[PDB]
Amino acid sequence: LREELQLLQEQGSYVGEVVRAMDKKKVLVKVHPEGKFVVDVDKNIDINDVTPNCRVAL
Amino acid sequence: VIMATNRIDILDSALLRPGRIDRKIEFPPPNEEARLDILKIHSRKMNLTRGINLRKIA
Amino acid sequence: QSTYSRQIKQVEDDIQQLLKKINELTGIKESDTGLAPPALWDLAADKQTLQSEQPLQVARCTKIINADSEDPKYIINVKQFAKFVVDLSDQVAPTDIEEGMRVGVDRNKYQIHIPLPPKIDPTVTMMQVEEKPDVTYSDVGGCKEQIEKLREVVETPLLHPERFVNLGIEPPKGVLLFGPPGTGKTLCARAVANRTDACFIPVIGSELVQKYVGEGARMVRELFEMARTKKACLIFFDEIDAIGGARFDDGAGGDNEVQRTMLELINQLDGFDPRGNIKVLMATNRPDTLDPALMRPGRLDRKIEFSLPDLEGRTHIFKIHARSMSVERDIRFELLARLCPNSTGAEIRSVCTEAGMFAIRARRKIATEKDFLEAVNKVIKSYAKFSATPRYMTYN
Amino acid sequence: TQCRLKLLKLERIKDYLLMEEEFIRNQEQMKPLEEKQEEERSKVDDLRGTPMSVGTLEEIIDDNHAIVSTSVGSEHYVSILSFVDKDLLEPGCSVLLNHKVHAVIGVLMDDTDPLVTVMKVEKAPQETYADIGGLDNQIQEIKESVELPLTHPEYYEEMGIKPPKGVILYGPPGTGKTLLAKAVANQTSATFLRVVGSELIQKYLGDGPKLVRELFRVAEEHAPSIVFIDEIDAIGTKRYDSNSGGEREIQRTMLELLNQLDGFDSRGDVKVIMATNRIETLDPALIRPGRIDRKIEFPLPDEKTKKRIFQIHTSRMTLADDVTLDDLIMAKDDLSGADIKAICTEAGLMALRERRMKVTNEDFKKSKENVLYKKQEGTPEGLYL
Amino acid sequence: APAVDTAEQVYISSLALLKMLKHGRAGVPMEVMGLMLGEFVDDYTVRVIDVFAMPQSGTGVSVEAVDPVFQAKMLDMLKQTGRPEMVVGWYHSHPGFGCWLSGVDINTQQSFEALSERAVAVVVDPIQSVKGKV
Repeated sequence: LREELQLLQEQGSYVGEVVRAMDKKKVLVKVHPEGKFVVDVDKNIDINDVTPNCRVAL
Repeated sequence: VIMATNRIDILDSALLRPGRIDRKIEFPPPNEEARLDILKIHSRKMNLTRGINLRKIA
Repeated sequence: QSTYSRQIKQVEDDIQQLLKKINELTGIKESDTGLAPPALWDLAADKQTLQSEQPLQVARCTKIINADSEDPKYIINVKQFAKFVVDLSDQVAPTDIEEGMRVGVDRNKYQIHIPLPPKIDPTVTMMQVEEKPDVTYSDVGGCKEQIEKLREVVETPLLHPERFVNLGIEPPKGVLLFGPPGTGKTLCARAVANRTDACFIPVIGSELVQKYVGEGARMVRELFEMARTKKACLIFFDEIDAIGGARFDDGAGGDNEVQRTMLELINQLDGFDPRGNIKVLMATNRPDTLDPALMRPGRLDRKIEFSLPDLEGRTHIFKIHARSMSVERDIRFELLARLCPNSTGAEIRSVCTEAGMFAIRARRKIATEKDFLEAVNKVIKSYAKFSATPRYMTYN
Repeated sequence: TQCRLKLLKLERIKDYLLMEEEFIRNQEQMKPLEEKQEEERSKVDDLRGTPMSVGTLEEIIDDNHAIVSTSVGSEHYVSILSFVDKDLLEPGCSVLLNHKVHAVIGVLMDDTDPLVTVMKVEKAPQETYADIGGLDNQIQEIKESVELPLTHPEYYEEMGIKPPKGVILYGPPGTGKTLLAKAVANQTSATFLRVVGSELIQKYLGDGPKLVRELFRVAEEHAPSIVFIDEIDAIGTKRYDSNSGGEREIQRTMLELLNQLDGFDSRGDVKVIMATNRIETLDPALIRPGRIDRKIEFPLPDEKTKKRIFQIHTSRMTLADDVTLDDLIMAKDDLSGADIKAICTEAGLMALRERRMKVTNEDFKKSKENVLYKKQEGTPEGLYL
Repeated sequence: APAVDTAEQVYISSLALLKMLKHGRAGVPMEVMGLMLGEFVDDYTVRVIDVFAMPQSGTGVSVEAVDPVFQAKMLDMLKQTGRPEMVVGWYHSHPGFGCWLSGVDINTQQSFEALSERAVAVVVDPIQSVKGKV
């Protein structure tokens, strides 16, 4: 609980959607009302790990 | 694409076309057998009293 | 071939699956697109991040209002669609910020950093104007009288307004193009545009009418204003039976849509200020199917005749079409022209081309006289017949 | 069967070797890439600033600016600085902007239209060429008219003047007008965009002139190209309302076509292929040449042609070598492609009822007498007419 | 220089910590800044005793806010009380920017550095002082 004080702060977390994955090693996610954003591949994904029309957690 | 309709005179000739339609399935208008079957299934949930015959209704 | 098609179907399926994995996997493999010349630019780029004048936001100046108290006030519309009032540019001229002009304004301070090239005020008018090619007189059949009037009316006053002053009239505000279709009117129109060095802006009437009427009104006004900025121009309204059709309004039909768009155009024709040396050119089947209401004859000026080729008349077009083309012939231009009935120019032009397609069939590579003879007989029948509605009963 | 099989087995195996060899390259094998490119990526991502906010690059100004419209909702006049060149950016594409302060970092990615995705369907006919025989003369013509000016420039250049700009495929269905468009498109491999005519008249008004101009304009950008307009009879036939039927709707769509094909706006060596089952609905101005060029007419199948038309349908099913073709020519003739499809379907239908899972001559024969009668019956017989 | 610049682990007292959080909070989105009074011992120990603040503005941190006049003025008060404090560094609050040092904030830090070689720069988040994590 003491530690939870520190843990809760972030800049939020969303549910987005992958319109398409891209073979450029960056991935295009569109947050539901807000425009498109290109972000890099993470450790937790690459491009065989995200494929078109996948709603995702962000 | 399976189609359903109430009557055969509210259709297009294009749908009625034999080369587009693999099978054609004919239903008569409401019959006594069908009505007996529906009344019986519902009577299990309904209450009854002595001297009811579903056959006269059908 | 039923058993043979399955084998082939399976073999492709397997090879195709494997491909999906290879493509995804390879990628660009953590490379940089910029390469070596952008490295110096990265350092600049960082300085800009610190800076408040970058990034600029594009906007447009909507309206000029003075109640000045710093330096001249303008109301701009931001593209988040909040109106903000900004002030005269940090060092650039006031003569570069105008009504209907684009301006770059700061994202963080909202004052005009630099003005930008004008116009982005309508969305729709920008869409409606399309690409422009040039085709020359060589390619367009005939040197006839019907061809000659198009030049004299359009080319001469715009090229030299001096001639038109000498006579003692103004260069036409309006100009009317008429003649039935399939005669190369658009083709001729492209051809005078190059000579005159007068820019032609093509426009489609079908875009103008829309479900809710009012869009077409703002579009038409905005369109005149743009053209007005251009000097010695033509606004050529092609294929219009909206701004081109019958005068009548049903009052529950698509006819409402036509009538608003026409009505603004009448206001534009006269102008808020007159339009000496500005031509709008309008194409109609004939001037009797055009409004007596949109046609207010002094302004429209000359009506340029184009008419359906005659038997003599088609003899003339056919030499131009043939000569332009590369063809080896023995038979003559007049014979084949008389061979055709009175119908349209378009069948007779297609003969010249069809003789080339028969050459590939024939197993030549260029035409011959026999291909030519074959082309008249099929072409006259084909295009004319097997068309048109089989009713003219119960219409308005 | 056995002759094919050794090569088939080898092709699948050659492809396996190809897949497996990729894995060793990405994981272990490096020589120019090394640890070095990994670091180049990290270094570029951190300077570049993740998240990158998408923009679209409309045009580039050579002075170190570009005009970008950010996809969030409000547009920005950015600088072209940081990991890209003016020429490296390309028009009508999606670009990366630094999130903190927008300068255009660069183009990795391309932007596809929303429109094109729906329209598009893949090129290849399900009936292989030289087995859409039957009016075999006619099949050749389309290959000459749409496919050839794009495939072979030699004849055109010597011939001179304007090339073709379309074909119109018309006449009774079943003579395979769709299969033909797909063949030429397959061969050239020109982007095949496909729209049904009924999309031209929908509830909203002016959607017809709108869709058709956008479709063409998109074909010119993705050029060379084949636009297929499938079954343009609907224009008059359909109405969701009074405004959607009637003259305004019919004219606007026809008028748009005329300007688009040869008129001022023109088109490139992009061809339009039109399928229509009725040129009664279609005008003399879209049956006019030089925005259609050669028109292809299919007539009713002839007695000899009908046997070749029947073979195609039989090839999609199971291959017959026990159907008597004469009985079909004798019973009905100077009836459509659609009638030969009608004999075939009914045979399949009777076999289905037994749970017979083949068609044979017997299924064709039994069904054939009812189908001929049925053809006449399709059009009203009333009470007794 | 790598041969004499080391980081300054800051010991922040109750009087400074509370002061900074409150001042930023009320001003929002107007940003507040100031000089920090403290003492310097070690070659790395700075205790931040107390703070006073510089002019708030609606653009926030700027060059205009920083003048030697305010500082010089303060120092005269320090003599009069008989407080000894030298200037340890400077502070600011960014509700309108993140913890990253804004382009105007670096400019302001450079001037302050000329006066005290050992100078520290602090981001305060007034907004976060509302919640239970700061």
